[PDB]
Amino acid sequence: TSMLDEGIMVVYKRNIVAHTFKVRVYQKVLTFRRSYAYHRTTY
Amino acid sequence: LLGSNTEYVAPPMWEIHHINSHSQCYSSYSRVIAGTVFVAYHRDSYENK
Ligand SMILES: *[C@@H]1O[C@H](CO)[C@@H](O)[C@H](O)[C@H]1NC(C)=O
Repeated sequence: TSMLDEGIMVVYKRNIVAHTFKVRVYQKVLTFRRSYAYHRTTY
Repeated sequence: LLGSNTEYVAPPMWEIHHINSHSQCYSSYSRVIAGTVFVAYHRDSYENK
């Protein structure tokens, strides 16, 4: 007593590259130096 | 408007014990450096409430 579909395949990832976008940051920088004064040698 | 030093400091151990047994802190920090002790108060001229 003697005695399989075929096709075309496209595979896809889950994508992991996190989304970039630029951001504008507005801010001010106040700096306070302080000094002493005697003769000609500022401390 | 002028400067703004801000330093972060560990309480004294007697105060640690107060904090976590009463849920409250004293309105004064004191640390000795070199000779004398220094001390800060919350609003100016305040007491040790
Ligand atoms: C504040 O009170 C605590 C205990 O009541 C005391 O140990 C501390 O030295 C006081 N701080 C002062 C008087 O600056």
